[PDB]
Amino acid sequence: KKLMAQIFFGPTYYQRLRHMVDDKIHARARGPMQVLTRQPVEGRSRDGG
Amino acid sequence: NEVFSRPEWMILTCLPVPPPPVRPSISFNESQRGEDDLTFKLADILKANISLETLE
DNA sequence: CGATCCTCTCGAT
RNA sequence: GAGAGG
Repeated sequence: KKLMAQIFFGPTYYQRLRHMVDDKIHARARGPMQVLTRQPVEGRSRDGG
Repeated sequence: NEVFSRPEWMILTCLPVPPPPVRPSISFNESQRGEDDLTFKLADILKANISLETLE
């Protein structure tokens, strides 16, 4: 069925930026602890909290 | 406070030596040391204290 | 003696 | 330390 509204449609130059979910997802349920503070480590790369 | 704080206690006669969990080691390469600044400074104060003990 | 938060990556000592 | 993200 036809849409009641007519849509503005045509080509537009789009850019694929870096920043992709899969490079950002992070989860921690216990893991490596810092030596001094005995607190979770920092950063996704180190399985941080 | 007669019990907890006296002004004679604001001057240091005996300095408390912190344990290793306060100033820990461990590096990136297991061939060299890797000490804490606090440890290096305490070694520095000792060098200064033995020097004073010698001279006296 | 203060000077947003949190998050990432990088290189170099 | 710099470069960045909201």
